Amino acid sequence: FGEMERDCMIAHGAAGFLKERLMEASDAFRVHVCGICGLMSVIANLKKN
Amino acid sequence: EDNNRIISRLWRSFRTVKEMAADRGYFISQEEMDQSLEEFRSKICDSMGNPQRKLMSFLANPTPEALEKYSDLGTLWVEFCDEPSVGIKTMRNFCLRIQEKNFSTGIFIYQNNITPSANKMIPTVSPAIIETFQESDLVVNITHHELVPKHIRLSDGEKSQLLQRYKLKESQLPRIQREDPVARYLGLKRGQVVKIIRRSETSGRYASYRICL
Amino acid sequence: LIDTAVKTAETGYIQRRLVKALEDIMVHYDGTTRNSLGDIIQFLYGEDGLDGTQVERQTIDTIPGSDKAFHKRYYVDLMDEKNSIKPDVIEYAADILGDVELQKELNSEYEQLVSDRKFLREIVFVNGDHNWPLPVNLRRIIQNAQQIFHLDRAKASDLTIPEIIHGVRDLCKKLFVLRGENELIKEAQQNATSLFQCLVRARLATRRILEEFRLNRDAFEWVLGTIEAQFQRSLVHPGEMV
Amino acid sequence: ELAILKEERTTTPYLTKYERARILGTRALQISMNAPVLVDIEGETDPLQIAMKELSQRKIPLVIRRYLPDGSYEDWGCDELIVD
Ligand SMILES: [Zn+2]
Repeated sequence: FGEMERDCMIAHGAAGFLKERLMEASDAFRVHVCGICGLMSVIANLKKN
Repeated sequence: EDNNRIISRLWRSFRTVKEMAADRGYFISQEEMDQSLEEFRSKICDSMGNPQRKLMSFLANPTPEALEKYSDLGTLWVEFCDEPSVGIKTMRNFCLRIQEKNFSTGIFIYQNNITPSANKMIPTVSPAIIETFQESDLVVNITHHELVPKHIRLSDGEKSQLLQRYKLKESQLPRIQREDPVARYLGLKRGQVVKIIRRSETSGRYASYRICL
Repeated sequence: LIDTAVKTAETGYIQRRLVKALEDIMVHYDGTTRNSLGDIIQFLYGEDGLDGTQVERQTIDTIPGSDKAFHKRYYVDLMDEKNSIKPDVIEYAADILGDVELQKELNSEYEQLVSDRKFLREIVFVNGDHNWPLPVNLRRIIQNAQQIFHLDRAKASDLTIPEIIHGVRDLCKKLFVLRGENELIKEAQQNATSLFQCLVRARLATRRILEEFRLNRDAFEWVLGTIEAQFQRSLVHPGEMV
Repeated sequence: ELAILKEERTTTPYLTKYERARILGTRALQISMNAPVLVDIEGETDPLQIAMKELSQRKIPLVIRRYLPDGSYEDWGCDELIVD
């Protein structure tokens, strides 16, 4: 999905289709970040909450 | 012979200086503007047929309308220099001459070049404003040219109204430079917005503003 | 084959530079064409607010022609019989010759058209090329108004002149590109549409309505409404990465 | 704080194509996950057809919030924007 096709889907204006093509249909990921320091260095554990 | 071309250059330069002094808001009577050439040769050249620059200086007072619309406008002093390579000498004495009568703006036309050590002698004449120009520049009035449209400097408020209509800050406008011939033709300073009225072939008349630095 | 092998990639890289240069210039909700951080590039998009797919080449009748033919086309004189509107095209042709009340109107309108002539001829289109892209196709609306209402013939009209002059004059001011009631918005609204007003005033003048198009009343109203509707449909859309 | 009242609104009153697009999309997405439909449901079952059928007769309850450039905005009801 080259940069030029990105430029075309910007020319049409479908922002949701782009946000889809570059997320769900490829590689989505989740990161827990802090709010004071602002880094992806949060040590998280879920089933213990 | 070679006399008439020099005399013609000096004449055109003087006329352009007067029109420049007319668009900035001051007052020049029509007996001075419509000067023909025999008056110039008869009243400027010596019996040898050679000029005296010290007989071309003059003072200028503002009109009432321009005094009302633009408040920070004093008087104008125009003096053509005498020496060719303007160094520290003529610059210093000229600065004293402006610091003497306490007038507000002076125009020091040079001929060939100005020395840099004297080019530092311009922030030393405050609160006045000395503005330098070369002579070989003002032979042609750039405003009668086809492309260049009208530039109209604004007042203090109207600017505030313009910044209210678009909800802006003074840094987010198209800019013009402090050294750009149609920006010193009007004598701009940092924070003054010139209005431009360009022609357009999709709506005829298009008004576009532009700020200085 | 060699030249073909050479230039295409050059043009491609050139296009990449252009696109990577111009890819954040938007049209915000009031006509400004700002970049990513507010440097107003164009104060009003395209100088007129129109789109790009909506304009068509049209002719502006006023510019070309000689003064005698222009006068023969637009001038009206109710006093003298020979140079007035024909009698067999209007029913009310007996209640006309003599009332200055209306020769006033006609004189003022003709002076306005002279102002448009000198304006467009001197300042803008210097060479005089009378063919330029503009919105709203007028002639199609005209002959559509002729077909839908059968208005052909052989018949006299019933349209009054004050509805004509006051109709066009009250139309030319309902064409909104910028709204609000501040003075700057009003002047911008005045300049944004001037060539188009010269077009409408150039087409729908009186003799070219009662002596060439031969409309009536209902069709006239339908036409003004149509012009308003289409002009309101042919504007740019805020949110358009131009 | 930055809103504009219901007399000073100065944006165009015509439903643009992008707005129409997102209204149809979102309303269809709501009609799909079992939401109350506000017209007479008859001979069409596709959610997009139902959404357009609602937009034709003007019954869609949503609020357009047009963000002006510098930070303010305006609030229009989807049942007063003149659908072309
Ligand atoms: Zn932390």
